[PDB]
Amino acid sequence: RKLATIRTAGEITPIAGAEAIECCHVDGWTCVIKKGEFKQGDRGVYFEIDSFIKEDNDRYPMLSKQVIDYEGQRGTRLRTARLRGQLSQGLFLPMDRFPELASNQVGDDVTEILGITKWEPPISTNLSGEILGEFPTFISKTDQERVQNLIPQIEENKGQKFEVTVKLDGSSMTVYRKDDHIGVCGRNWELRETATNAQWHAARRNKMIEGLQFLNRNLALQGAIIGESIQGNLEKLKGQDFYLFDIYDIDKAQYLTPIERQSLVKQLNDNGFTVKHVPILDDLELNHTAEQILAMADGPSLNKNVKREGLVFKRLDGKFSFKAISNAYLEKHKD
Ligand SMILES: Nc1ncnc2c1ncn2[C@@H]1O[C@H](COP(=O)(O)OP(=O)(O)OP(=O)(O)O)[C@@H](O)[C@H]1O
Ligand SMILES: [Mn+2]
Repeated sequence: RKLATIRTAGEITPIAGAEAIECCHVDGWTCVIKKGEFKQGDRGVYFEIDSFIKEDNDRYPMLSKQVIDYEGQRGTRLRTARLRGQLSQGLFLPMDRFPELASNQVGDDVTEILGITKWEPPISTNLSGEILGEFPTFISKTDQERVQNLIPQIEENKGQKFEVTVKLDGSSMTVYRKDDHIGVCGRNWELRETATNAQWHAARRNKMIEGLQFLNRNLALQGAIIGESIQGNLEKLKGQDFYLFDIYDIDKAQYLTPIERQSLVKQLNDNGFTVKHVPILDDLELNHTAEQILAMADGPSLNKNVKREGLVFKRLDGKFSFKAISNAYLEKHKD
């Protein structure tokens, strides 16, 4: 994930309350900047929310009063914030503050060169087992790009049609089969079945192991586990359950399209395998800007009386996929 990249200043607009600052559009994001830091069309380094930036008075003095400890080192975590009434996200700095990047090009990922890293909520301790092996290379990891970083693609996909589903807030979990072996994995490892492992227990109680055996194909069930003991259980659940959102065809190396997934989950439940699916909302004919898509992010969740974290969109061909995280949710939750 490109936590710090080189980007272009979009349109700049005043903020009436405090004229020492102004509102700057970096592609889909809005920043508060110092007035006269950028004119539109200038390049700079933009750090995304969740960046953790080590303490530097020369380079990041504007971060000096939100310094925290994190996993041993001292630095600043970027979150959604409301600065003098203006909702602002990330940090945009001009290039004359980065001499060692003087001849980098727009679009470059300078995460590693600046030592940026990602602040992460601590381990949910009921969800970490013993590791049989790494995540299998013949399976794609579950990762969604943010719509604020895709404005060119949204204009390209004008006219395309997308499946819209609720984005649950839980940890990712993969159950798969390759020919005589059925494995359970979290985000980055394949785990051994214990009387401990939350993922194995989710897999066994909805029987997706015999289900995958039954279906007799090299498929990867990918879902979020959510519920008790998981990210504050904002969905008011009893227990923990598996909610699917993608199926990776291992042999063809590509995800199932929505209707294929939809009919395969149907096939699974028909034969008595209790695989739940992330909530599907009605499909979308993309004719939108990033702002309008974000504007759909707020709304009812799996529990219809709680505000969802956001939405994810899947182009029906199955090859284009992005999320749009609710900013109201991000503001009503700082961790
Ligand atoms: N409806 C959904 N469709 C796809 N993924 C979903 C859905 N609901 C929840 N998820 C979760 O979304 C996550 C994948 O998105 P993402 O790549 O943003 O996660 P991340 O790598 O943990 O976060 P980030 O990279 O943005 O810091 C997975 O952890 C998966 O469990
Ligand atoms: Mn990711």
